[PDB]
Amino acid sequence: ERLAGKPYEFFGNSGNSAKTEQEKFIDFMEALYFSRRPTEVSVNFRDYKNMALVSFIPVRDNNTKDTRFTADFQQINYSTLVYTPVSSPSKSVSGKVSDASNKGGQNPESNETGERSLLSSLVGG
Amino acid sequence: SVIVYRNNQSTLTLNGYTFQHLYQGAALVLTPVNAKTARTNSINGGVSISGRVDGGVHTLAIMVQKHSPDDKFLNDAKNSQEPVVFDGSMKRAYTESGTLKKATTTLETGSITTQPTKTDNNQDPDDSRTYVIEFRNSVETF
Repeated sequence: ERLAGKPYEFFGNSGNSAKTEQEKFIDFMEALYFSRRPTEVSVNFRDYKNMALVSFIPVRDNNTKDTRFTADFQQINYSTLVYTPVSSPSKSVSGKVSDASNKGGQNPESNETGERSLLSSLVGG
Repeated sequence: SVIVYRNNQSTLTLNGYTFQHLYQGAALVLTPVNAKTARTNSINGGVSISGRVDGGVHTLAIMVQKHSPDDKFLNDAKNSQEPVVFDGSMKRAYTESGTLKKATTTLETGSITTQPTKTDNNQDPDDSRTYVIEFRNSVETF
């Protein structure tokens, strides 16, 4: 989440001398694609902040060892519906200024995956 | 090698009628029209070699005299109501290292494709007719 926008320095330079540069491009692209997290993409004059990889087509002609790739991204634009005085706080206060979050209901009396018995310290008390 | 021909232009036979009248110059020009084996290159590096089915189809270009019976024969073939099939051979007699020898080029299943370009010039006449037949398969041997 600290490196949310930019996946490259999260995945990192491959660092192994065996993998050529096309290795690095393919494995980074697959990591970004399977990551299913939006990335930031820079066209000249703009570094758009939340692009989601929509389509990545690498092609390898039989007359050039390079890889010709077309990648369509789509921005994930999302605004704030609710009153938030603080735009983007630190992690140290991000939960602190959070408004009262809501989770749905559930029937704890009808759970099995954790139906631990009553603690021996409680049956008496 | 040491190759001495005779009868400078090769003897051409079609439909049992041997061309006794050829123009001076490029009388017979047997051009193969398509490449023999087409090949393809793979990503990894191998190559796929494959013979063209057009590998044999040749065009024999014939320069006959402007009205000599060879021109009459080829013109009659041109003017036929249905395309006439030619099946002949170019035979050339020659000697190699002093030994007499013959080179045979059989031409199979041809028809007149490009008709002659008839020109009658005053300053410098060009009394030639160039009939181009396109044989399905031409095989040379010797």
